[PDB]
Amino acid sequence: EVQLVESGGGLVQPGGSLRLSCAASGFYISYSSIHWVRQAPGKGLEWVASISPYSGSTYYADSVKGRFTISADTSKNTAYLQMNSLRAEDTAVYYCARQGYRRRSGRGFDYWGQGTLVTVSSASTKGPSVFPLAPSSKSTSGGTAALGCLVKDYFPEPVTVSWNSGALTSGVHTFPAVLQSSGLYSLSSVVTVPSSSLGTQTYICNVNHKPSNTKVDKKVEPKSC
Amino acid sequence: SDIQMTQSPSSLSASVGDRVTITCRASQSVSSAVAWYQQKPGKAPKLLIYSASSLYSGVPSRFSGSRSGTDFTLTISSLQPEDFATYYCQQSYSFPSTFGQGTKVEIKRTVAAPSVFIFPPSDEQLKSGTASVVCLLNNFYPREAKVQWKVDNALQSGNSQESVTEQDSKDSTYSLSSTLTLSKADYEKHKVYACEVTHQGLSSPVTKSFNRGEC
RNA sequence: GGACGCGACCGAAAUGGUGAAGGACGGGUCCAGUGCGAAACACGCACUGUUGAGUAGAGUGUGAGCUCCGUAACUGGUCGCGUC
Ligand SMILES: OC[C@H]1O[C@@](CO)(O[C@H]2O[C@H](CO)[C@@H](O)[C@H](O)[C@H]2O)[C@@H](O)[C@@H]1O
Ligand SMILES: Cc1nc(Cc2cc(F)c(O)c(F)c2)c(O)n1C
Ligand SMILES: [K+]
Ligand SMILES: [Mg+2]
Repeated sequence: EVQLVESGGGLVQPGGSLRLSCAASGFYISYSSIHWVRQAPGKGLEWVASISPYSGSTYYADSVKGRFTISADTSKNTAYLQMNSLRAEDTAVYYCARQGYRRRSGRGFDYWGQGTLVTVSSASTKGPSVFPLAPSSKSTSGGTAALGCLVKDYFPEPVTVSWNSGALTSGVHTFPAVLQSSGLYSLSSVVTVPSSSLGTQTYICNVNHKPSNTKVDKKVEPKSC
Repeated sequence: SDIQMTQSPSSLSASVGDRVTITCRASQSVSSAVAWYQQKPGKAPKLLIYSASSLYSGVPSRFSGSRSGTDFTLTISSLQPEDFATYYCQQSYSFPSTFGQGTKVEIKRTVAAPSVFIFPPSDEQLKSGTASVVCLLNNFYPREAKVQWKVDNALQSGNSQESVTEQDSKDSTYSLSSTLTLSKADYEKHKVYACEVTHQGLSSPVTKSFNRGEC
């Protein structure tokens, strides 16, 4: 019954502003403390801000003090995080959390939203170039052959990858994106397949990058040699 | 002064059914205002324990917490498959709140050698001025692995990046990509591109290579 | 000896004024901690604490007691005097 949905995330340039929303359902925020907590990719949870019930008192981590303002609108049963003068290092998934009822959960945060990704960068939005990783003319490694797709130079996160429109799932490994020195992301998605069917089977990677209105389908074939 | 929560170990490999303990050490008194959370990849944290030792409603009793002064422990009495995840302590005694840096709990299994594959850059990419060469290490265990690049036998350094999957849901193996980036010009100056893989499961290090012109 | 009456001295419930005492005379208020109220602070309640707090009060009590100066009911004691 109890749920939190955060929204408003996206790409902003350093110095820019962004307002996040945390829409509650199944409870009324007025009876609870509400918190924002963030997690930069590959890093730990970092407490950002909170607002206390009844008094409206607000608290902030030093890292965001003076730039961020947390608020609560009871009419929309929604909390907000207003972020000004954003910096590269503010990049993270932003979660809002309910601090639970004292008698039942002490000061534990008992419910969390799914999170919303905030990207702060000077880099411009850009869809990926997709390149084949061709199955080798050679025989085998580990019993099979391997092929895939290189999804290079997109921004910002995320991109999704599937194979044969979701029909091919076994043996698929899609790697976590890596931020390149260019400040663009890149990743590969690979799959292992029988080596004997490389000519008569079709393998297509479906790459979707919503922020740039880019969706590409690349057929991956053995190279001409 | 801000309160520190020093968490250890930062990672741990265990078998299903094992008893594990994760510790967080506060740098000042936090009374008993310590909570523990579980986080799976791509998901929000979930509350397990509050006030140091109280089990959050609906959380299985194999999870327990204890306080010894300013040291706090989360114990899983007997790990089940779904318990593999990252765990975080949090002090909320005073503002600002502090989180421990986390403990990743991963599943042990038998050693598995990587299957190795190398991929030359496509012609399409080349005609755009950059060459990406990819080395794939597939379905191995444990995580620890060494991948180095050689071009015409010269050891590369600083021009490759690695990425690794989360432990696989079925076989508990890892897969890893290493990507060597070169300008088109540098790439065309050389012939032999090799990646060399060292791993506990291999009888001896494995080299996968191609010659630039030939495929 | 006794009783009644008058008066004086003493005592005295009660009352006005006075000036010292701080937590072992209290209450109030504040402060701290803990728990609770859908509640970390602010607000309210409960519990705990004076090796927590001014006897210049920082009180819409400086309230009770006392120190010290008066008024004083009397069912009080004593002495004198008048009378029986
Ligand atoms: O606000 C910084 C503060 O948060 C902690 C956790 O309480 O660290 C978090 O934020 C850091 C980013 O500055 C991350 O590097 C770290 O992984 C994350 O847990 C504290 O350690 C830090 O003082
Ligand atoms: C300074 C001040 N103290 C109090 C009361 C008080 C002080 C103590 F020290 C105690 O022990 C005690 F029981 C009561 C006030 O009302 N004010 C204004
Ligand atoms: K007093
Ligand atoms: Mg209070």
